[PDB]
Amino acid sequence: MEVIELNKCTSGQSFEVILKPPSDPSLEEIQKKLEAAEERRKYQEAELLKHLAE
Amino acid sequence: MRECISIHVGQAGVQIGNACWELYCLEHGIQPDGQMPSDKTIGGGDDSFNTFFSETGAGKHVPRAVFVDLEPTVIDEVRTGTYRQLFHPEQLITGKEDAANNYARGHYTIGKEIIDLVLDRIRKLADQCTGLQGFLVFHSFGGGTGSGFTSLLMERLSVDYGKKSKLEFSIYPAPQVSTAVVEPYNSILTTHTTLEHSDCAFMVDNEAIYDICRRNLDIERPTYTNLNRLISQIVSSITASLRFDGALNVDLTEFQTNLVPYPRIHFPLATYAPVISAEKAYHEQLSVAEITNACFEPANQMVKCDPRHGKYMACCLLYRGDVVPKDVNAAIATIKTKRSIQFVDWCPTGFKVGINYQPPTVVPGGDLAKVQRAVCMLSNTTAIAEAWARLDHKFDLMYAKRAFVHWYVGEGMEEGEFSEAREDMAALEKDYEEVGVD
Amino acid sequence: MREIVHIQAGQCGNQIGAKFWEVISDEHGIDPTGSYHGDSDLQLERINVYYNEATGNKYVPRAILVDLEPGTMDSVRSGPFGQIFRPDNFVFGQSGAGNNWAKGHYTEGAELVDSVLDVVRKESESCDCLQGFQLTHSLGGGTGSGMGTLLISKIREEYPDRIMNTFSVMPSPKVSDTVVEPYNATLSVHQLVENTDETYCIDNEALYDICFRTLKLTTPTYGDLNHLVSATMSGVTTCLRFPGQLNADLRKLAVNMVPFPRLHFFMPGFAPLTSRQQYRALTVPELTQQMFDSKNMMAACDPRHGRYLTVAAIFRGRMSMKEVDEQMLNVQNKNSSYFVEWIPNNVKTAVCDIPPRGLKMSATFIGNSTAIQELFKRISEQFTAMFRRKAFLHWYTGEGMDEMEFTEAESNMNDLVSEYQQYQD
Amino acid sequence: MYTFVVRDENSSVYAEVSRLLLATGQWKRLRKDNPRFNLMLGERNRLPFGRLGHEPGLVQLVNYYRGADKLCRKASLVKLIKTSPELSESCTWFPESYVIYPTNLTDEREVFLAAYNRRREGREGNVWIAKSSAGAGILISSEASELLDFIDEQGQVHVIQKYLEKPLLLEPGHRKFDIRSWVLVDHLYNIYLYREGVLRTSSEPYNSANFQDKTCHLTNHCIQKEYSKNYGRYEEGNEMFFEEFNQYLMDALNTTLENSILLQIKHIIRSCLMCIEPAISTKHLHYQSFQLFGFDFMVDEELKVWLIEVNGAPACAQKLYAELCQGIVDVAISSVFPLAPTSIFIKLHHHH
Ligand SMILES: Nc1nc2c(ncn2[C@@H]2O[C@H](COP(=O)(O)OP(=O)(O)OP(=O)(O)O)[C@@H](O)[C@H]2O)c(=O)[nH]1
Ligand SMILES: Nc1ncnc2c1ncn2[C@@H]1O[C@H](COP(=O)(O)OP(=O)(O)CP(=O)(O)O)[C@@H](O)[C@H]1O
Ligand SMILES: Nc1nc2c(ncn2[C@@H]2O[C@H](COP(=O)(O)OP(=O)(O)O)[C@@H](O)[C@H]2O)c(=O)[nH]1
Ligand SMILES: O=C(NCCN1CCCC1=O)Nc1ccccc1
Ligand SMILES: [Ca+2]
Ligand SMILES: [Ca+2]
Ligand SMILES: [Ca+2]
Ligand SMILES: [Mg+2]
Ligand SMILES: [Mg+2]
Ligand SMILES: [Mg+2]
Repeated sequence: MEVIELNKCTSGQSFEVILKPPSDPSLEEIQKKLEAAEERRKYQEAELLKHLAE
Repeated sequence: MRECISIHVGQAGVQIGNACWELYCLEHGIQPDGQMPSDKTIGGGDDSFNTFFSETGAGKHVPRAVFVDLEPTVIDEVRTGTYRQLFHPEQLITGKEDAANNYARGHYTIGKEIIDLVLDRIRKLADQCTGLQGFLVFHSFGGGTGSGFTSLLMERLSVDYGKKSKLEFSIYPAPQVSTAVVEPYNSILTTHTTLEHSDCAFMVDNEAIYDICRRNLDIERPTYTNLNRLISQIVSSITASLRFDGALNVDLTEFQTNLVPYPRIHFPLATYAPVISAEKAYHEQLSVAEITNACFEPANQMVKCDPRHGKYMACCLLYRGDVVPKDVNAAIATIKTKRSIQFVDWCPTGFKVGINYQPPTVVPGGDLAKVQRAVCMLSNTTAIAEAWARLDHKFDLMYAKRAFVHWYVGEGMEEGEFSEAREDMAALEKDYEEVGVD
Repeated sequence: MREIVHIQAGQCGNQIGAKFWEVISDEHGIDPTGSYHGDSDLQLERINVYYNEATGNKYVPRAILVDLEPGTMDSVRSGPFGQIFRPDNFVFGQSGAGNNWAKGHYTEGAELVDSVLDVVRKESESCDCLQGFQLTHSLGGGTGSGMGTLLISKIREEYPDRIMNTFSVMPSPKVSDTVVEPYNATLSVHQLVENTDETYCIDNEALYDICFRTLKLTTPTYGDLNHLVSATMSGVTTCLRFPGQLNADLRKLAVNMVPFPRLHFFMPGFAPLTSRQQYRALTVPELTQQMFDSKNMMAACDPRHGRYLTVAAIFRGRMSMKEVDEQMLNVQNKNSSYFVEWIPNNVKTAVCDIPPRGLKMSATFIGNSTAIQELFKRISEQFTAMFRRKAFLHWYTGEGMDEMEFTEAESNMNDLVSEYQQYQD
Repeated sequence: MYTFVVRDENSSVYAEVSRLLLATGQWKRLRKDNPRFNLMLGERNRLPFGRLGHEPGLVQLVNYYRGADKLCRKASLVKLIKTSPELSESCTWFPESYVIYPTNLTDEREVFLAAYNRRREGREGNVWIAKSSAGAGILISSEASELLDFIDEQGQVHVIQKYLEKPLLLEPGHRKFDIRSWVLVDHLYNIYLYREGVLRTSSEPYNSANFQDKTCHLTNHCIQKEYSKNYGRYEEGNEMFFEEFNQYLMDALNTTLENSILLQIKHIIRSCLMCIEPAISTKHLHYQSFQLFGFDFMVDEELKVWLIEVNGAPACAQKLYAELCQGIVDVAISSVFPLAPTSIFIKLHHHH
């Protein structure tokens, strides 16, 4: 039951108590993912307009 | 002094952000028009509260915050609310139609078109920071904006602010206050893409905030106001170390050092006490031991689960009010003798304690009563993996039939991203069991 | 400012559409002249979802009236609330459709559709943010069925990423004008399967049986049937016309109700349904028990023959929300065998403070049930009974159609029934 | 109308409890994967406790205490007794035991040999028994070399505890036996003891000079009905119920079952359950727990009771299924979900 690193200031204090010792995607790659999904929407909508033209 | 920028995404992030900044002002003595009498340095100064507020020549204290919602109804409340004067229009960004509770809609269809705008506004705040620590991001799991747009914002922030820390405050979905059936989908989708980008995430289960309102505050049918005012008390307790003089959790880096030994397991459980109904005739003020012991009761955890059947990796006691270190250690002694607190062998069995003498500030007219001492415990327990299990199970039920998947594929998302995100969660649950169970 | 464009086509569509605007105009405090005279701010909070605001504070329904003969729309204009509709929004021909899908979809209707899209485009071009469209029509006639679906086909082509919603009156031999109604309905169902996101199925037999057995109306009329439709249409659109966060817009509604693109046909319901013992107060448990009774449902499909994929309940009136939650959970926890277990929390509930005109508190029921396949099964049998002898086909071949097109619509709806069948197990 | 699910088709006890629930007309059984249930009769292994208590409006109840495995596992019980101050290493009613890991994998190998060598020098009886939870697989030997080598041949953890060389023998027969007690702990943590117990007796005369033939040493119902040639000789199915055992203790020993054995049994039950109450109690938990336990005891010629093991998913005597299962519905299930005596239990009051 040890206390360590007691820090005291005007608005309080802090300390540690021990009971027992122990034993990313680039900007390019993010733009591709976004444009790839935008392209899949474009293709799906194209097939719908193609369907409606028939 | 180092600055902290807060970002509020979606309806949940914005309404919770509203309640927190309302509280931050009452705690620092900042009036709704931004004026702060106690601040003697007019339009400047590197004080502890200046991590969350900048200053203008007129002496206005402006929250270092950005609000983002793909629909303008929720943010218009801020534009015409009590603290409409605190913010300038640049800080409030609103689209015209939301993500329809569709992760893919918030991340891809709509997110692609507005991301560059949010980052620009965010960069404007960064340009006032002489030493930016990082970001605190408020958002929900279930919403299409909070889940879908947040994950994209986090990915870009890691590219623009590589060395900066990023913490989260995430709302875990609860059916009692949810009418979206696909929230398990969005939650697991946004946890997959954000896991490698978030340094520390405090989850709040609406189910837990809900019962605490009915049980402790005797609120028969809690509203978002009731929930958010209580949530902002916890958030206030967590962020106090950044806004006040002190030596524990003084910058965002310390949150990861003190709470996250392994990166993927970065979801500390929060437990708060006491919560007392202001409508009470008059309550008997609890002691240090009593509020400390309450930190090991499931009934006041932000996420319902059983820490007795997990293993602790870290533990922080944040006290506010009449509390001296002598009382903390005495209470801790009597809890080890009566409580099941199993630490991992590769971590010391101890507690970090911070004490701020100013007791909790309550919103005048709110539901919470003024108390002389409160505590918020931040502990990293494997027990919180129960929440991932619950959520993953619901995911499995719907996805087994591909129910609702067409709404996501229809917004340009590939079906394979579902299974990809689900396997990540299966690994996350696995990491937890490897650390806690024998 | 999420605007919805309303379109009513044909006889049935315009008479139900008329009563619908009559009912909600009263709930928003709008008089027949478009002037507001309500007493609550909640009445105008979401007023721009169905009404445009003109000079002098006038509110004009955002509705387009379509028909291939003038008759019905002359009654609307001379009706009580007729003066409220935008005169330019009356689009009508003179030949009629002779209860003929081919005339509404290919010949007579094809001649008039473009001019209807000129008005549709005009109303949409003045929307701050267009949610989507709602169409009221019958499937058993010629105009609302044939031209109605032709309009949906051409509206999707111009607004592909908006929500398309329909209130579709399905025909029944027990309440029938002509014997070709199964032909017209089978041709439209395929259109709706492809080109709508939400279709509220309304079986005229359910309306008649309710008026007869429940409401104790000796000799029901189309007007009595339309009174129910009005009240039901007002209920299902409560989410859209008042402050709320549950199913607030059409897309969010679809996202929560349509787990599969083609299975988007809903069974509506309404409680209370009392004959004139009408002044008795109705309790929350009663309101909930009735709302789920098949006799209170308007698709003439027994829900106890299928399973619910999703359910959206709306409670209107000042009541105990705590007591609403318990009764809802009680019905789910008392009959969980009729709800699929692979959609967690597939039953949602919403509350509204403003009750309908003349009720302390009511409840509207939107169910996406696999039992709806019985409706398409009845229509398919009636179709095949005549088509196997090619009976009455000359009406359609004479308009240019071929027998093949009938065989395909027949095969399409059988597929639809088979799709509902696999999810029932 | 309450709702419950069945996730353990192999449970004979809860197959009867479910049969009784449906017989009341007020409990509706749902599919084993429907979450909208009031009661769960869960599986034995990997019961998803984390998914309980999260359904709005449903008070949910399960038939297992999360964490009770600490008591119903051979090694777990040993570690629990030696580490729990409430039980202490000097526990007088639990045979001296040790946890021994096979050498192909903490471990108490040397601690065992130390105590073993002391008995070897002190001329005292030095006969131990090696057993494990992964058994039908038991070895009784007086040589430590054979007990340790037997565990290394296995790939799971075993326990070596002192073999009761002076067990109480019944007459006629000169035969060893054991006692099975059924205990039920409700959601409030009341410890109820079933008034009816059973004695699974050995149909073979106890032999102290031959631990190889494990027919007169092991009193397991399956071993006697398979390798014992006198099965069913003295009592039906090698099962002597309390009414007969009490008459024997009076005609032979001039004592009663209550005084000589039952007081000790009740004491051991409290100390075990009370010990772990702070760890498994569901008093302030989002769901509720109750469980039925099967305690196994030994009686020596000195009329001293020793704890053998605790079974978390025990079975019941064929003759007592009706009475016991019905009781479970009264104190454990209906107490939480009431319907629209002379209790068959004995409450063991204690300080929570
Ligand atoms: N605690 C709390 N939870 C909220 C609040 N608002 C919404 N939620 C929760 O958030 C989830 C829905 O996500 P939202 O934030 O409303 O959705 P969104 O971020 O606006 O994204 P959209 O789909 O575009 O509307 C539900 O589970 C709600 O319970 C709030 O103000 N406080
Ligand atoms: N230390 C000891 N002294 C004397 N006998 C012992 C003993 N340990 C075990 N036994 C004998 O073994 C039998 C119980 O074995 P044990 O309970 O360890 O195996 P098991 O758990 O597979 C049977 P069950 O679980 O059904 O009670 C008893 O009949 C007892 O006679
Ligand atoms: N509920 C209801 N159904 C109607 C009404 N008028 C016609 N119908 C039904 O609609 C079908 C006929 O379609 P109708 O609208 O008259 O043809 P249209 O004018 O060419 O579109 C028949 O099945 C009728 O039973 C009405 O006012 N109310
Ligand atoms: O106009 C007529 N038939 C048009 C074709 N049809 C027949 C079925 C419905 C329909 O549209 N018939 C007619 C009848 C009386 C007087 C003058 C003419
Ligand atoms: Ca200053
Ligand atoms: Ca990073
Ligand atoms: Ca012509
Ligand atoms: Mg939103
Ligand atoms: Mg007609
Ligand atoms: Mg066993």
